Amino acid sequence: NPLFSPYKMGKFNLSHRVVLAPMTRCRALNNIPQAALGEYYEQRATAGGFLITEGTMISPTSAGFPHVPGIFTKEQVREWKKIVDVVHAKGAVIFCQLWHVGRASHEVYQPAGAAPISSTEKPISNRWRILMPDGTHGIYPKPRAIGTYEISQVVEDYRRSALNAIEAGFDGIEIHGAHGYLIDQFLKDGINDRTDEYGGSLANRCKFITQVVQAVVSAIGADRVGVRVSPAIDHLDAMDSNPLSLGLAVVERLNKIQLHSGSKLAYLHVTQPREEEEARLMRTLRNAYQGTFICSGGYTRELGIEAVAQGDADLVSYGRLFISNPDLVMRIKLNAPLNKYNRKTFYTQDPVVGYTDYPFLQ
Ligand SMILES: Cc1cc2nc3c(=O)[nH]c(=O)nc-3n(C[C@H](O)[C@H](O)[C@H](O)COP(=O)(O)O)c2cc1C
Repeated sequence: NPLFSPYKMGKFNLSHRVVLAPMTRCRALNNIPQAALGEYYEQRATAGGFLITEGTMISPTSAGFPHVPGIFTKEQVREWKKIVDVVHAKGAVIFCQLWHVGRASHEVYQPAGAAPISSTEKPISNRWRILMPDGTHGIYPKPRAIGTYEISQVVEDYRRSALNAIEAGFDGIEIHGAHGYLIDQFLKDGINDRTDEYGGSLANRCKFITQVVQAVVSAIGADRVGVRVSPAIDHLDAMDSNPLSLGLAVVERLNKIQLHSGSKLAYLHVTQPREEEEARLMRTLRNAYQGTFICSGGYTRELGIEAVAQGDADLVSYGRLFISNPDLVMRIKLNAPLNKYNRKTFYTQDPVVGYTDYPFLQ
C-alpha cells in the first residue's frame, strides 16, 4: 500500500500519506478553541501522521462562519497549546490553517457590524448564502475594497498569527488561499477588478499571495509553511478565465520564494473541482511545483492509493471521511469499511454530537 510508505515532508518524517484536511466545524465557541477540539484532533492523531486544523482567524475581521477558532489572541494561543499538546502526545504533526474569508462574511461576524474587506467592492451574488449563527442562511453584503496600506496590514496579521501558532507549539501553518476567500479574491480575475498594482495583470493578481507567503516564510521558516490554492473551483463566484495559467503563475512564485529564501516550503496543497481534464490540471500543477504536493477533493481509499502510486501526489488529505472515521488511517490500512458522515452536524456547536461521537473500529 503506497499510502503507508513513509514520506519526508521537509523536516517532518511522516509515517504515511493520509492527511487530515482542514475542516471548519464551528465548535470553537466565541472564537476560542475548546476542549472538544482537543478530543476531536486527538481522536484522529496517529504516530507520524499529518493533521491540518480547521481554518483559524488571523484577525477580528477574518471570520464568515460561527464559533471558528482564532490565533490572534494570547487566550486563543493559550487554548491552542493544550490541543497541540494532546496531538503531539500521539506523535502527529499538526499545522494551523490561517484563514481570512474576505467578502465571504456578514455584519453579524464583523466587529461593530463593519463591512467585510476584499480586493473589490463587488459582493458575492445571491446564488450563494452564508450560514448565520442561528442556523439560518443570510445574504452576503457588499465588501469594502482596501488600499495597499491595509493590504500590508493584512499581510502582517498573517505574519503575527504564524508566530502565534509557533508559540502555541504548531509544527507550522497552512496559508488558506483557496475557495473564493480573501486571497482567492485577489487571484481570480472573476473577482479582482482592481486598477492598482494588485489588479489587472496575472502578475498583479498574484502579488497578494506572494507577499503573504513571503511574510510567513521569513517569520517561521519556509519548511513550516504550507500553501493551499484552488485555481479551478468557482466556489462563491470565484472563477478565473484561465484557471491553469493562474495555477501555474502561483506555482512559479512559490518556486521563486523557495529559491530566494534558500529553503523549500512544507508543501503545496491543491483541491480539485471534483473529469480527466480536471485530473490533468492537478498533475500539471504538481509537475510544475518544486516540492511536496498534497491533493484533496473527493478522494477515497482507492483514489488515494492511485494518486500516490502514479506520482500524482505525495500526500492525500481526506475531509468528510475523516469527520465520520476518527481512525480513518487505521481503517484505510486494514481496508476496513468506512462509516458515513452526518451532513447536518458539520457546522453545529455541540461539542460531542457529530464531532467526537463517531466510533472507532470494534
Ligand atoms: C465541513 C467542511 C469544512 C471544511 N473546512 C475547510 C476549511 O476550513 N479550510 C479549507 O481549506 N478547506 C475546508 N474544507 C475542504 C476540505 O479541506 C477538503 O478540501 C475537502 O473536504 C476534500 O473533500 P473530501 O471531503 O471528499 O475529502 C472543508 C470541507 C468540509 C466538508
